[PDB]
Amino acid sequence: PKMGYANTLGQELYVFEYEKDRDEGIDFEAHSYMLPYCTRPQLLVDVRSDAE
Amino acid sequence: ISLLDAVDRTSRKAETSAPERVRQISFPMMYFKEVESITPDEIQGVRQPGTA
Repeated sequence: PKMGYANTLGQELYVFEYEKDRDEGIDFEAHSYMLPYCTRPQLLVDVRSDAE
Repeated sequence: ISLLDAVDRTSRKAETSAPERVRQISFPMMYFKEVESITPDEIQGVRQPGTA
């Protein structure tokens, strides 16, 4: 959600470097807007070593 | 200016004229300011009216 990034293809990581005021140091920001998913979850079988 | 007044030829009398008058004035002025802003929330995922 920064200026110039609206309605654009997102990427894995957004790295932003900002200089502090006067001369006090460096500011950093890292962003990630992601969600993994599976379209056939019925194939995600889990196994157990005990009896039913 | 005024209107001349008749006088005698031997009394030698006459009439004079008054001076002018000068003044000074000042003027203050008017000030108007307008402010605006642009934010990515106005562009992100918003349909253009009249378009599908």
